[PDB]
Amino acid sequence: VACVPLLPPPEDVAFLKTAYSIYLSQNELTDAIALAVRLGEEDMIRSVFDATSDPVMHKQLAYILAAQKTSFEYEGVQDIIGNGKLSEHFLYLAKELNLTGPKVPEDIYKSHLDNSKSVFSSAGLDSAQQNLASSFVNGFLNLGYCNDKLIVDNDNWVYKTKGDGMTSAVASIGSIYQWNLDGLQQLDKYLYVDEPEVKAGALLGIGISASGVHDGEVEPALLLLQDYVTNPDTKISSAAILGLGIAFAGSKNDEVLGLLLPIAASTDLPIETAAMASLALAHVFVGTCNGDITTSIMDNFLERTAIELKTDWVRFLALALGILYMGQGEQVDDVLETISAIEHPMTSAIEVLVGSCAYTGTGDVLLIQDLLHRLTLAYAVLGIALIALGEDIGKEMSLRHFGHLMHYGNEHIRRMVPLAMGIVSVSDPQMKVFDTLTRFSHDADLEVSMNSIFAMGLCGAGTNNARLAQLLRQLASYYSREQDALFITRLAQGLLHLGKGTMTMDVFNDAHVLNKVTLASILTTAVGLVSPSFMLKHHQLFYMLNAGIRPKFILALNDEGEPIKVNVRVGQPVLLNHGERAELETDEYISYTSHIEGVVILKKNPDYREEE
Amino acid sequence: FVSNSEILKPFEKKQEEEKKQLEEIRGNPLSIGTLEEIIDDDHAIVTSPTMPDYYVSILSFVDKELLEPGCSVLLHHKTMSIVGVLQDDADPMVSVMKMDKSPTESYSDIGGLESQIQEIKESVELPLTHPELYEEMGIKPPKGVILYGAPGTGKTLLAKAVANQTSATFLRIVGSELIQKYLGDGPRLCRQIFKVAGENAPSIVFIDEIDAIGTKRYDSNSGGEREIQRTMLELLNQLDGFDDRGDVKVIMATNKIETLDPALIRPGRIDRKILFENPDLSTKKKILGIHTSKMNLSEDVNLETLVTTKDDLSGADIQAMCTEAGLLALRERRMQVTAEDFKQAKERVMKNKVEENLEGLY
Amino acid sequence: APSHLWDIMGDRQRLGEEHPLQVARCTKIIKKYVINLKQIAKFVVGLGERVSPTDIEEGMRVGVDRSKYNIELPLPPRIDPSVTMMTVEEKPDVTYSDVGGCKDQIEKLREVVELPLLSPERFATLGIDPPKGILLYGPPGTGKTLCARAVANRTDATFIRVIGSELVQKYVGEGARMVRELFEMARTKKACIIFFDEIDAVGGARFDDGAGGDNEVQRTMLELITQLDGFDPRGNIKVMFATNRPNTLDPALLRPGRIDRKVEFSLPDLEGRANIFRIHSKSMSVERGIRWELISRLCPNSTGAELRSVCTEAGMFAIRARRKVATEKDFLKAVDKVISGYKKFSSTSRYMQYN
Repeated sequence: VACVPLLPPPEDVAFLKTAYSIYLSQNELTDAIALAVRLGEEDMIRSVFDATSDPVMHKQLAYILAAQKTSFEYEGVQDIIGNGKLSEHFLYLAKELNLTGPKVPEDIYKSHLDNSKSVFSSAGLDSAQQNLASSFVNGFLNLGYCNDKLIVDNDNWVYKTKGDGMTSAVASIGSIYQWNLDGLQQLDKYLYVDEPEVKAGALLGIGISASGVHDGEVEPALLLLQDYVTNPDTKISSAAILGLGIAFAGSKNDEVLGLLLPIAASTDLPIETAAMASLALAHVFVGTCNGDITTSIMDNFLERTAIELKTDWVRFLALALGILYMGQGEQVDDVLETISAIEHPMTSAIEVLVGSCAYTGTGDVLLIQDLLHRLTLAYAVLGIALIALGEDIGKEMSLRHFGHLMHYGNEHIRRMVPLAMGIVSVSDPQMKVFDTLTRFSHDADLEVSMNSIFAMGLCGAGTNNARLAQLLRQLASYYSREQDALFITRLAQGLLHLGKGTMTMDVFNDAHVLNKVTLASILTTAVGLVSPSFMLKHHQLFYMLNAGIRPKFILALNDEGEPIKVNVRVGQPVLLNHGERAELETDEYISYTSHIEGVVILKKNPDYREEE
Repeated sequence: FVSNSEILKPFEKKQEEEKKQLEEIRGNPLSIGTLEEIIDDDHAIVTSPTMPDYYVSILSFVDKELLEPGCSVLLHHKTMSIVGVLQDDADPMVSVMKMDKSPTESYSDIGGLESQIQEIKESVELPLTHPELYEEMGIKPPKGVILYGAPGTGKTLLAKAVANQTSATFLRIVGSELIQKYLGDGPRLCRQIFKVAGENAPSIVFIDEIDAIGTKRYDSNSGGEREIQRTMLELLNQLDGFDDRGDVKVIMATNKIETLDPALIRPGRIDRKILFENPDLSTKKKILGIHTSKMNLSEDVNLETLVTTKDDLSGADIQAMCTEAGLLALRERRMQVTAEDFKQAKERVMKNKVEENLEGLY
Repeated sequence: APSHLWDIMGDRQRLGEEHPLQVARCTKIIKKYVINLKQIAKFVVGLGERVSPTDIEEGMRVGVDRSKYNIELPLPPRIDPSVTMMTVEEKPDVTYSDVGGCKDQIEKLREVVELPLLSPERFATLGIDPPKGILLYGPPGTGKTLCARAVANRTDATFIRVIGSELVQKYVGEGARMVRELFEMARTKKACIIFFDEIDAVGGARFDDGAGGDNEVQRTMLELITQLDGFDPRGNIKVMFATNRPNTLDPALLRPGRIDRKVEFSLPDLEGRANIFRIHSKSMSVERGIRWELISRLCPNSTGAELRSVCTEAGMFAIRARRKVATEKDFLKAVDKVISGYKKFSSTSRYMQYN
């Protein structure tokens, strides 16, 4: 554990894959811990449940299993098998289906933030032009805190908005009710009223509130929502793809797969409203194994079936392939056929980085050398960000590489640098990227400036000012201009109040592996966010951040894992309980199997009786 | 195609034309000078090291905000025009002497002070690395800490490990270099140290081994009785003469802070008093295990025996016994150091300088 | 960026020879102008084309041409001062209301300084003379400079910061030049403020015997007194003397003719120390229902530096003692910490007064 991962300046984690041969029929209680984490092969993760006959020890393995996702996510572990089973090597109960994932604890966590509430800027304002401004602010500001004053009493900030503004207005209501037992009944007010514009925001608000729970808590409520994917209505079909696509993350279904193929193939703007449909297959099916999902997109890429015309959507299909081949092994050849078919400026760097999940690692010799030949384009910075995490050699070079690449015609490369750096910006503050944003703030078009304010907010998302004092000077150039400009200037300010001012951006887990579902939201906003750029699609693209936000909680459990208050080392309010708010806290106490930080089950030696 | 021809082509062409216009400005007839004062008429007087007088206008690429008195600007030989602002010519040549970027230190060698280590971390490491702590609660972070205690406790190593976590420049000051006697010159050197820390704002100010002149204790550089007033009060005039909310944090350290001027302490800037003590026997195994990690020990050598023998010793005394015992076996060319070398090292290093009180039992 | 907005004019004010003048100082005026070069060379010239006969004055830098010497443009006098050019600041930090409590120290300074500057016609009715100088010494740690900066904010003019160690230079006799550099800008820039910091390092009477090399310190004040009150009573701006050692100063320095209003800071009482915690209660975190009058009563008479340390240290207990905000229990722990714990040095407490 303390030797294999890092001997040299670089890192090679692939050495644990060869151990599966000699540990095949044996493994060990300790050996199965290292195999289930890190790479986390499907055969390796199921081995720790076979070597351990204790159903109580299988609980702690399930709490980290929900955080790992990847290998075991969709049907066959969760849902059907997760309902219950009687056998030696399975032992999956109903408590592991809920308490482990963000299902039951997120409701208790929601009530804890009620007493921690701070001064809020929430207001209904007057005109629908500025109601969209407060809609984006109230979305991330009240997240985790239930506010019934604005949602119920004053509808001026909701009902007055129409079109795409009405869809984004209800999205703020879903974020306020997010992390609740049932988020569908809270939106029943605007669920069905009169027009499809009012009915559109309901599917987007429920999808945001259902983020983290694919199958529902006590009922398969999200299973019945799969029929709303295909609708002849205009506004509803737009929010059903992106809204439910976030809620359907982690569920592999041929019904959802079959309905999204003709939507992205034809790409009918006034009716089907296909925007994220290309990325909907990437965000829902991430971490799964599908060999036919890349073939269907490949045929639509070259042939351009149905009414597909514009080449911008053609490149969006090739960029949507990036998440599709992750964890697919040798199936990455379907993407290589699309690069040689239609030449795009962003596809020159794709063929180099397809080996990230193909070789089960990155940072190789040929992978780095081929990126220098392509740069001397926009996609080449994805693999570099993964190298900077485990290797400091390419991390220092990434500072000079990311600086010169932020100047390009399209905004694709422009949004990728601050997003990847903004996630690690809390751990390693870097002002070199913020200095380049000066020219990126004012360049030519005001639409670039509109997308610039939202891009700067993603860097310090969850933290108000503090280390952003250097970046705050770039934000001071935008305060107020007109009614429509209020939504432009509040893009960064709305993200500073995320989680009532204090949040942590974590794309990985305590198992020393990154979550592919969280990584899927990174490329989703990079390929997306077309509305602030040219060819405005839908204003709902600003709410995609909730798909990648990981809930912050630590469970305090007894020897049996029951939701009872246990007195142990406190976290980040002063009493640690089930669903209590804490983050970045280690554990020196002994546990059952696969000791991890955060959520853990603690035991006491038979010599004494204690809760520690 | 269309955008690249109207952007990249005129950009590379314009940059080549700007360099051609520099032949009449930055060309071979080029000289330097020292800026004196600036006037609202776009004119200034600059004196070169040859002591001429040049009164001219101001050229492009530079405004008056970057032009400060005492700096070195760029002049011309014929037209004698002021080109632009420049840094110190040849630089002050101060790079790494008392200052560095990220020194290498850990918490293992300073172990045993953990009771007093949490005091300097929360008052220095926490507000600098995590500024949101005092901003969200509105509290004011401590603007300095004072260090007092017996030597050998890792006084310098205490703030050395904190500098690596803050990832900022760590300044130091020698007590004897400010009191140097040329003529006066005591307060003049003090201003140049804090002036550099204001431009880049490292937000870290530390002073190691404050001495000055308590009584004499110098030969070449004395300063007399007037140096005590102009030196010790100059460090006070830095905090008392300027109000800096969140940036400059002044940390003072020496062997004895009691004999210092109570005004030099400057209460209200330093709200934390940290006392130094020798590490106990529980923390000596962490320091001893590091130096003996690469050492070859015999079968009769026990690490718990050397720790028990040590009584009232500093951190440097742990590695001293390993150095003395290592040289005894090195002269005899032995691989594993015998237990006799460890026994002779712990007994000798114990009593060397002062064996007896020389009078009575005390 | 403005590359071409300048060189367009480069064919007139640059190619031609006008500006490259040799800076020099004029000595005697015959109305023939005797001017001494910086190279130590003397000559005589007349007026210029645009030069007025009343512009050239005695003891003023006058730029002359290098080839054929002639007067072209006059230059501001005293180009030698350098360090004093950095003593001018703008927009200070401490405001007028930052001083804890309202006491006699605030009301007496605003009438002798802020009042004649803001309302010059108020004292003109009675035809009196406003005090030129003031006196602020007191014990240290009381925020003496905090009250001095409160006046510079209301004035909104030039503030001259003078350090006591700045008067003593690295050359013998240069200290006399540094004094004239301070009063020369008083005539150039009207209605400004000069402030001395720790004059004890200079101001004082050391008599004669016992040193032999310390006579350079006493020669600075004798020039400072001459530049203040000389044969000609020349003065405009107010003068502020501040130091922490009033007893070691010149016994003549405390006499009238320079300092008129004498205000000595005193230890705040229970009513004075109460407002210190109230002005700090708006900051940090204060629990609702806590009475700061009981906290200030447990604290004995001390300097204001330890008073602000109570509210600062009170926020430090919440991290170690596992507290959300600052409670009353953490306030009592600060009494045993900021006061009882620091009772070993780290304070004056009637230490430095006379000896």
